[PDB]
Amino acid sequence: VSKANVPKIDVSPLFGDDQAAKMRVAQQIDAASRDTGFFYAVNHGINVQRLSQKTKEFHMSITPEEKWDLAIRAYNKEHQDQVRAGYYLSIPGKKAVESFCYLNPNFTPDHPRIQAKTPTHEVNVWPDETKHPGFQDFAEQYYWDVFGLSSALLKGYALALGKEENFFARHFKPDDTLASVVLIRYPYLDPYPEAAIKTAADGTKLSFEWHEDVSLITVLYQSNVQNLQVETAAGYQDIEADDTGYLINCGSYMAHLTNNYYKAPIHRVKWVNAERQSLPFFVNLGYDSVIDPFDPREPNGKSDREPLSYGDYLQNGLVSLINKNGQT
Ligand SMILES: CC(C)[C@@H](OC(=O)[C@H](CS)NC(=O)CCC[C@H](N)C(=O)O)C(=O)O
Ligand SMILES: [Fe+2]
Repeated sequence: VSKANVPKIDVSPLFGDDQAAKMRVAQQIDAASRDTGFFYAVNHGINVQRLSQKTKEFHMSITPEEKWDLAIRAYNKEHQDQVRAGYYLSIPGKKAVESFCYLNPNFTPDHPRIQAKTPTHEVNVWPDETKHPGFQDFAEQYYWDVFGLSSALLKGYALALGKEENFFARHFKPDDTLASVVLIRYPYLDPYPEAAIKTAADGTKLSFEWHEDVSLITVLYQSNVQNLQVETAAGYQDIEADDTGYLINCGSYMAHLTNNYYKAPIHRVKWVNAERQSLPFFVNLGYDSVIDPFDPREPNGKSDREPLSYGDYLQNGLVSLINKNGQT
């Protein structure tokens, strides 16, 4: 299997005020988005070793009792409000992966969207503080650290498409973003049950099948164990691991807005028998955010696609992904 072209881009100028330097970064983002659709953001400023250590401390100490008590509705019928946020249990002998998802920390009981019971907005659930000291505070601060990197990346994507730097970022706000963090644990298992291993049409053993992301962009930290593959014209190629950077790609909302100039790359997760972490941040806008679709390949920039509100896109996208590739 050939290695996919995944450039490392120094995104540090996107946090500053050197406009020329920002345009040179935007060009790199444009090139990577038009090629394989993936790049590693380096010089991003986030302490990813600490993220990995705090996540490991949580995954390895949470107990079965706590998992039921934090479980989403798919695993625990008592928790009807938990569609997105909470614990996603493994099923020994059948399903290896397990994870913990949380949303905007500003979705509190008094938030207007929580009061209106608007779909896709939920109040986060957390384990007991005495059992996981400092975890909630760490995780909430991580959300804001990765939100800040994502705002900087969105300035780069906007400039890359010929827009002003706040084109996307003006719709990505702390008070209403639907962005989520998922702390995924992929375990080492001896024996590794065959029921938890899927097989692609090309014979590749997988943990998660081909898909496009449900996001504007996806900002991912993963352990140093190679696992992702991206479909290109030359076939599926391996994305090398880099546990010092963030792997960035576009989701189908970006493909919609750009009339597929920046496609949402199709990718999948190979089966690897290794204890590792996959920690995505899905950059989602607000429920009512609507960006008018355009086409940077057309002289007048017009598109034959209709505006789609982010909330509608997200609710239906998450359900469709579960229908296609299974409840995680
Ligand atoms: C490919 C990486 C990102 C990861 O997959 C994933 O995270 C997969 C495919 S992108 N994503 C999802 O299942 C969507 C989770 C959405 C989250 N519950 C939310 O409510 O916002 C993996 O399996 O390692
Ligand atoms: Fe994905």
